[PDB]
Amino acid sequence: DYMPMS
Amino acid sequence: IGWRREGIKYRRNELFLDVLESVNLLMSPQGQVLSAHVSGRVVMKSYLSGMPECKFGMNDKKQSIAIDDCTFHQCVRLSKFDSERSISFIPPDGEFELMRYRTTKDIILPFRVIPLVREVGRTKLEVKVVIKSNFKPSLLAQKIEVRIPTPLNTSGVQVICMKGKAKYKASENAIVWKIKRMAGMKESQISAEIELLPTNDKKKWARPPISMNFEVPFAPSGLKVRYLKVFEPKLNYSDHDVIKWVRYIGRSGIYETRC
Repeated sequence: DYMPMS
Repeated sequence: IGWRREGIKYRRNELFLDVLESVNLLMSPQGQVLSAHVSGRVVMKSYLSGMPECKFGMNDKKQSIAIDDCTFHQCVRLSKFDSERSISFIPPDGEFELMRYRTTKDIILPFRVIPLVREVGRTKLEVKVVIKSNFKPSLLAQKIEVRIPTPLNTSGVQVICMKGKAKYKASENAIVWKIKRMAGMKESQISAEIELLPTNDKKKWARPPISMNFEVPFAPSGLKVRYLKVFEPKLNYSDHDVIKWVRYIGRSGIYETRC
């Protein structure tokens, strides 16, 4: 799943 | 530049990184790993205004994994990685493949298979097969299939499995066990009785391996994306303005545990 980039 | 046009305009400046890994494994009956490798591609879906130079960084040798050899899209300054470990490039618009790569060292094997086989005389087989998910438990493996090959003189197969569902596909002489989802650090098992026909005695059987297929939301190589910096120096947007997304899709390739 697409998680945002932190 | 031949692969990107000059006047691109997006109100919403977004990018999507897909790490796509096929993990591959052959295991002896005693649990020693006979061969193992990862093929991976990294694919970028980018909607960025103008002509931005991007620097892409991961954990090339928190953690640090060791990439063996790889090849890039033409758009990458080969020499910018040839002395700094910084992959740099102006991307094409839309979807494209940034790099393929291979990995053998320090792999993560999402599942361990523990076959157990017992010969109830010339007529029966008693068989148990345990799979263990060996990744973080907040994560769901999905599309799990455990293919257990059967002999040719098979005359029926009863099975029990508390999780999942299991057919005996006799056309293919195997037992397919299918599990929709499993979390990390869990054990599930299947039991089977395999009624047998008499067979030509000398013509005897060699247990072919148990193969698996599965999809897991992480890179089995251990690769983790660390930054996708976007600089565009003619335009009044910057890095904080880009909306960024990563996802990991590790699929099974050849994943055979030997009986």
